[PDB]
Amino acid sequence: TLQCTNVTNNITDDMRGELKNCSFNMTTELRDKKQKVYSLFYRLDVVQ
Amino acid sequence: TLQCTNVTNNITDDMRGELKNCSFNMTTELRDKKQKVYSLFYRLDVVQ
Amino acid sequence: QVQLQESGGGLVQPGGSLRLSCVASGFDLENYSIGWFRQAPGKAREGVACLSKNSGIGHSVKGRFTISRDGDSNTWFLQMGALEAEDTAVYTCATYNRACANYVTIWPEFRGQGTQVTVSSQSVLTQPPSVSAAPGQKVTISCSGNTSNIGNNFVSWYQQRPGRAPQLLIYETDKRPSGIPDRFSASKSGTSGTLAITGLQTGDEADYYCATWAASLSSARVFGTGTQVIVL
Amino acid sequence: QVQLVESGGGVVQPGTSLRLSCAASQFRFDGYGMHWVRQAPGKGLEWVASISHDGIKKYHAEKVWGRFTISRDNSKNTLYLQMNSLRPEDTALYYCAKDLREDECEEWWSDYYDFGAQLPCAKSRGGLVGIADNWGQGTMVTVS
Ligand SMILES: *[C@@H]1O[C@H](CO)[C@@H](O[C@@H]2O[C@H](CO)[C@@H](O)[C@H](O)[C@H]2NC(C)=O)[C@H](O)[C@H]1NC(C)=O
Ligand SMILES: *[C@@H]1O[C@H](CO)[C@@H](O[C@@H]2O[C@H](CO)[C@@H](O)[C@H](O)[C@H]2NC(C)=O)[C@H](O)[C@H]1NC(C)=O
Ligand SMILES: *[C@@H]1O[C@H](CO)[C@@H](O)[C@H](O)[C@H]1NC(C)=O
Ligand SMILES: *[C@@H]1O[C@H](CO)[C@@H](O)[C@H](O)[C@H]1NC(C)=O
Repeated sequence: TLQCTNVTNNITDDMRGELKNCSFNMTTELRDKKQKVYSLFYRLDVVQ
Repeated sequence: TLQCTNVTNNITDDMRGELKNCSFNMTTELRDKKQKVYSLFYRLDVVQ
Repeated sequence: QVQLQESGGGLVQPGGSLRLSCVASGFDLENYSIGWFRQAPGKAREGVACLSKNSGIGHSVKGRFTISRDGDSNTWFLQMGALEAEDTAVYTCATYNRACANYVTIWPEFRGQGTQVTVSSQSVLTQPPSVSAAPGQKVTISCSGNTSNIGNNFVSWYQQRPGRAPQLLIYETDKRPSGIPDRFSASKSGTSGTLAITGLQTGDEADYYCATWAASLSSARVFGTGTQVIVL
Repeated sequence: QVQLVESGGGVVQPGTSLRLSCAASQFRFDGYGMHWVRQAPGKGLEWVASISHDGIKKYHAEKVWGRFTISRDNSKNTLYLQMNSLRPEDTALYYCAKDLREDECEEWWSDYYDFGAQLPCAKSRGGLVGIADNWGQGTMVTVS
C-alpha cells in the first residue's frame, strides 16, 4: 500500500495532481528488515 | 496452519470426516494485509 | 585509441580529501580494468587502487584510498582522504588485467600521463554587558565568537526570565517554536550572530544567552556570557 | 509541557562525589538526548555535558574535562550524573532538559511471507540535536 500524497512544489496549474509523492515500506537486502522508501508516481499508475 | 472444523450438516453418518471446514489466513493482492478465508478440504488432503 | 586521460591533480593541505578522476574510450575498455599509480621521487612504482572487473570489488593498498565507478559512464573516481606528508607524488591511472592481476608491483601497458599531487601547509563568546531602550523600540544583541563555534556551526538562543527556567527562542538562527511569536528575529554573518527584537515590552525583561552545538570538536559548544535587558 | 523531575542535590564537601537524578514521563526518554546546564546564582547559563539518545556519543566541557560523568538508562527512564573532584566553584543550579529532533526508525523487523505484521524497531538514527525547549525546575548543588 502507498501512503501517497499530492505534490505541490513549483507546480503549474495545467499539471495539477498528476505526479504523486508516494511513501511505502519495502524489504531491504536482508529479508528481515523494512525500509521506508519514497518515489514519484503519475496519477495514471496509482488508484485509490 | 489450517484451523479445520468437523463438518456436520445433512450428512449420511458414514461419510463422517471426509469433508471439513478449514479456515486460514491468506495473502491478498496487497502485500501488507491478510484476509481470513475458509474452504472445504477432503480428509485425504489434510494431515494433522 | 585506448589511452587514459586523468584530471583532478593539484595542491592539498595535510588532512584533506581529493577527487582524482580519469576517463577513457577506445572500443576495448570491456576486457581491461582500471587502477592507479603512485610514483614519488627517489622510490620505485607502487599501486593505490584497482577496480577489478568480474568481481566489482574496490581493492586498494591502503584503507583511505578507494576506487569507484558510476553506471556505464567510462569514468573512474579515486577518492582519497586523510592525506599525509608522504602522499605527494605523480598519480597515473592505467589499465590492469581483467581481474586486477598483480598490481602495486606491475608495470602495465596503455597507461596515462599522470597528474601531480603535492601536500604542504579555548574560545569564549563575547556579548555586551547590558542593553536598555524605551518600551516599544527595537533592540539588537551581538554574539561574537570564533570560526569553529559560530562560523562553522549553527547558533541557538535562550531566554531566562528572573527566577524562572530558561526557554528556547531561536534555533539554527532562522526558525522559532510555536509558543514564541514572530517579534524576535535572528541572523548570522561570518562569525557573529545578531538578534533583533521589535516591540519590546516589560514582559520580555530577561537574560539572553547564545550557544553553539557540534559533536565534531570540543571547542565548538560554548555558551555566551549573557545580555541583560532593562525596559525603562 | 511534559513533566520534569530533578533530584539528588545536596550540600557536600570539596573533592567528594554526588549523583544527580532526572526523571522522564509523558514522553519517550529513549527518543531524546540529554543535556546538563549549570548556572550560578546571578550569572549566565553554562553548558556542562551532553549524551545522545543511545549514549554512544558523550560530550563534555573544558572546565569539567575528565571529572564529570553522564549516563542514561532508558529502561527506568532515568538520567545519572556522577560528580568527581568537587570544587567550591561548583555551587550552582543544574537544569534538566531534552531534545527536539524526535528520532525515527530507519528500519523495522520484517517477515517476508507476511510483511504486514507490526514488528519492533531494528535500526534507528538520531541523537545530537543540542537544542532544549523544555526546562525543569532543576536542582541546587552546594559545595563548601
Ligand atoms: C511501515 O511500517 C510501519 C511499522 O510501524 C507502519 O507504522 C504503523 O502504521 C500504522 C498505520 O498503517 C499505525 O497505526 C501505527 O501506529 C504505525 N506504527 C508505528 C510504530 O509508527 C507504517 O504505517 C508502514 N507504512 C509506511 C508507509 O510507513
Ligand atoms: C490469522 O492471523 C491472525 C493474526 O493476528 C490470528 O489472530 C490471532 O489469533 C490468536 C489466536 O488466539 C490470538 O491469540 C491473537 O491475539 C490474534 N491476533 C490478533 C491481532 O487479534 C488469527 O487467529 C489467524 N487465523 C487463523 C485461522 O489462523
Ligand atoms: C492533489 O490535488 C488534486 C487537485 O484537485 C486533488 O484532486 C487531489 O485529491 C489531491 N491529492 C490529495 C491526496 O488530496
Ligand atoms: C469429529 O470428527 C472425527 C473424525 O476424525 C470423529 O471421530 C468425531 O466423532 C467427530 N466429532 C464430532 C463432534 O463431530
